[PDB]
Amino acid sequence: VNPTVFFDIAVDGEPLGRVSFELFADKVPKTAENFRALSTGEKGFGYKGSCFHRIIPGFMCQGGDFTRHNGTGGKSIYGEKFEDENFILKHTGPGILSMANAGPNTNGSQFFICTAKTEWLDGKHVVFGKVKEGMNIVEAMERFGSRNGKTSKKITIADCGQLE
Amino acid sequence: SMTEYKLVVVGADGVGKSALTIQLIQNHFVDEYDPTIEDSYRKQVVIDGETSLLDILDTAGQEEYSAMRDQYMRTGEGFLLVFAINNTKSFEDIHHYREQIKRVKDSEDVPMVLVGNKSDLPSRTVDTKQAQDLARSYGIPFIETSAKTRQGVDDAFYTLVREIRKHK
Ligand SMILES: CCn1c(-c2cc(N3CCN(C)CC3)cnc2[C@H](C)OC)c2c3cc(ccc31)-c1csc(n1)C[C@H](NC(=O)[C@H]1C[C@@H]1C)C(=O)N1CCC[C@H](N1)C(=O)OCC(C)(C)C2
Ligand SMILES: Nc1nc2c(ncn2[C@@H]2O[C@H](COP(=O)(O)OP(=O)(O)NP(=O)(O)O)[C@@H](O)[C@H]2O)c(=O)[nH]1
Ligand SMILES: [Mg+2]
Repeated sequence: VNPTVFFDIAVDGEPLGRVSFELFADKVPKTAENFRALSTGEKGFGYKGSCFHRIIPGFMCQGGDFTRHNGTGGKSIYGEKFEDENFILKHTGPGILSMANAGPNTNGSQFFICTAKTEWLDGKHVVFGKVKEGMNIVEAMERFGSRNGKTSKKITIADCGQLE
Repeated sequence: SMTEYKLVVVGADGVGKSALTIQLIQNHFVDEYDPTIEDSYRKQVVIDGETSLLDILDTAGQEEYSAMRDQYMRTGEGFLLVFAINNTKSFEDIHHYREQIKRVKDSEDVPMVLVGNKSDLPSRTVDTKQAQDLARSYGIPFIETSAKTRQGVDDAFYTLVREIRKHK
């Protein structure tokens, strides 16, 4: 039974709304479990309080750097990085949740949510979840982005956790 | 009003394109890796007694998007071809960048400067003579740089401005 997690998103501190995600533990359990644990904060660190640092309309919203808060950091629950678990799942369209990386076997905590199909990322980024509720929140985040991804307001994960 | 020069910094991922540019613009050194999508900067400088406005385009090193370089190569007036002196692959990549610029601009005569960056590191795999010989075969200057120590940073950008001036 795949776990569900939520982000409550804020924009310059004002509430925007909740996005929830199904995590495909049935296909990518190690990668799903990393995102789950980081969403609950149960290791003493995680996504709460961190920003979506890169938003590119037409493509994706990227976030998850809770260690440096500048887009360069993050870490997994397994160590700073972990290997690509599999590439079974594809970037098929809006709402796909997939790991950011800096090349093979460099998954940390950064992730991205597709707002379109991004098939050229297939086989390079591990897909491990999908938006379940609140895709309209992700759509509304897009207008705070730009061509190179710089955001015009601070888009933050004000709260996050696991739904029962 | 001062002349504007459209400079473009190209080269394989991680060679220090951004570190060099941020050193020029902000006078400090980024030790963390923030892979570039695309960034643009402006700085006025004085070169050979003439005040010039530098418009710098700092480009992505991702090979995946090699097909999308054509538009900024068409627009750019001069190119820094950057490799890292401890990364023989990035040196090998230089040829592809130069050939791509020549093709897109349809000219044998495009202002370019070869930049061998990370000169501060002990782990050198590209001999200075190899780089120098390659530059001479291209007919372009070669500048050795460190974004970390600032060695050669101004020289690389200023030499490229000088190359554009000769071309115009
Ligand atoms: C050519 C200009 N460009 C473009 C690009 C590509 C297209 N098309 C390609 C597909 N065809 C079919 C249509 C045209 C059109 N328009 C642009 C942009 C809008 O032109 C300005 C991209 C891109 C990505 C990188 C560099 C330059 C880049 C890059 C630079 S590091 C990277 N990717 C991977 C990135 N690692 C990190 O952050 C590491 C540091 C952390 C730990 C990462 O895991 N993720 C998650 C997946 C998405 C990716 N970031 C990202 O941001 O993708 C941006 C996107 C727009 C999707 C692609
Ligand atoms: N020691 C040393 N490190 C350097 C130097 N130039 C860059 N670096 C380091 O090399 C890494 C990559 O640098 P960066 O400027 O991001 O390279 P890039 O060419 O812009 N990479 P991209 O193509 O992804 O945008 C960073 O850790 C940076 O600190 C240098 O001259 N010396
Ligand atoms: Mg860069």
